[PDB]
Amino acid sequence: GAMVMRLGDAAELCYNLTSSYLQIAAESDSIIAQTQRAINTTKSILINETFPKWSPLNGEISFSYNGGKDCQVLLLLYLSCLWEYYIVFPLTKLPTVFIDHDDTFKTLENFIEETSLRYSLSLYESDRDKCETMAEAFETFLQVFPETKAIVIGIRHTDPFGEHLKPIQKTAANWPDFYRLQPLLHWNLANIWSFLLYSNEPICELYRYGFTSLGNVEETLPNPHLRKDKNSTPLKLNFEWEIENRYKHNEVTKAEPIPIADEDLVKIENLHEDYYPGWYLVDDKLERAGRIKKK
Ligand SMILES: OC[C@H]1O[C@@H](O)[C@H](O)[C@@H](O)[C@@H]1O
Ligand SMILES: [Cl-]
Repeated sequence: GAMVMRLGDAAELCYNLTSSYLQIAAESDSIIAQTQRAINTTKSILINETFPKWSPLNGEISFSYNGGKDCQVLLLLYLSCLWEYYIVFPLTKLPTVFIDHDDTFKTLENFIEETSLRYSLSLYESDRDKCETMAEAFETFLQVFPETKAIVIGIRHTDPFGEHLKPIQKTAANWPDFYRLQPLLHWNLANIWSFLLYSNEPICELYRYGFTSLGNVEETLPNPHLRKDKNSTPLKLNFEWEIENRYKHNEVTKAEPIPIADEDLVKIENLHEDYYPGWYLVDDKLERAGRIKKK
């Protein structure tokens, strides 16, 4: 039982849940309203600024997907926009690129594979056993796919190296030559959680265990700001409505969380502490707080 959707069905599903999110009744000072505004900006970037210039069909656009929450939100919106642009289906699998590393969480590896099957992506993975820079990995990716003109990148202004980015932007001089398409820059952490929880799509289950940012296995811990302690003020949930009223699937689109990898549960159990899930954090400045101390 691996949930598989043909690409067209996946795109239609994402259009429907995104449209449904946009129809949520919310007050003007709410996280949900702000997320609706962020969705509309993302849609404009893709439908108005991107697709008229580069084809998402003929190989001109590839999607950089690393299984994390930002990439996942962006993929859902990208699929929604493919449906909206072309219908509102000419493609069997969507070209996707993952830069793999030897210190990636096993649960994240599993999730990338699961989601590649779920959304009928055509996954290319760089070689995790090659010692090389990201630019080098993409240079090899361009040699395999020389038709690529632009790459969709799930990154936010609050992320490291996010400050001086724009929605459409050529790569650095030491990269292969393509346009970076960066339609998620204006999203905040709270918007990410709101949309992702409402979508009722499977997400990387590490977030459920207190992780807020998935760095590498050696550095990354559950966020200490989410550690449960009788002597700390309990944390309040900002996404109760989204969870309780999350998008209802049909028979063609049913979903289930996949449990974390055994090796990751062992690492979590060894901490002898419990954490609120990642969506109890909404402060962007503390997103990467869960880290091993280094000099
Ligand atoms: O304007 C950005 C891009 O738009 C595309 O439709 C053109 O074919 C490219 O030559 C150009 O770089
Ligand atoms: Cl993350």
